[PDB]
Amino acid sequence: PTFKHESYYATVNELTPVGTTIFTGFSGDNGATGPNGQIEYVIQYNPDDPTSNDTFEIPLMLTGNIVLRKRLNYEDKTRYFVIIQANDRATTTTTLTVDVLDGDDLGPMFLPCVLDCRPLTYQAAIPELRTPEELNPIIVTPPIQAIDQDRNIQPPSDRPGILYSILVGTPEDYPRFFHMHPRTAELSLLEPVNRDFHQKFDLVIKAEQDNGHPLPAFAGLHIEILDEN
Ligand SMILES: [Ca+2]
Ligand SMILES: [Ca+2]
Ligand SMILES: [Ca+2]
Repeated sequence: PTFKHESYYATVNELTPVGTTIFTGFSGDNGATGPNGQIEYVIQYNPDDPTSNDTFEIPLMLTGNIVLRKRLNYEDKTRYFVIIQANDRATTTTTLTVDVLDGDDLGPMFLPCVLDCRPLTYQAAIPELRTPEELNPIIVTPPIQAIDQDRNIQPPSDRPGILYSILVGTPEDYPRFFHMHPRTAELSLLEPVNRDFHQKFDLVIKAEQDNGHPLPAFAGLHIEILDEN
């Protein structure tokens, strides 16, 4: 018997449940062969990839459909090589390469991340007794920014947006003075500040995915009110 292509390829999102049929590429005589309906397919141990035959399974020898037996993880292993035996009841093998696709199992992280990430506290300073027109937008060091820890969601159209907010802060009148744009994390002064009533603000900034699976990250934001001096 003789496989019809030199190689076969398949892709699988890591969120794919066990039980799912993940390859059907032998359908329509595309497997190994006048076809007789007597060629049966089996998965084999691969010295090069010992886990591969534990992870994939062929329930129906005649059909050759590969089903997923164990969960996958894009963040751990991204490529498998499955050896498929094809015997006639009247042997050859081929190699299926299964690539794992990145699924949405992680939320954002604030930048810069320095290894996981150390606690990040952003810095901003506000001169007292000046108008918002003079100061806006407030410069933050380093610039507030978060990215999805899922580094390779495909296509990009599937990628979630990121929403930024102020979860909490002290003193608690921060919302009088500060607004954060949900989509740009831009920070605006709303009113002038007098240092004799307000010296500093410690806020917790939140980044969440906008796709119903928030998985939020958090980061500090320390704002000093600078003395007119
Ligand atoms: Ca994963
Ligand atoms: Ca992922
Ligand atoms: Ca994600």
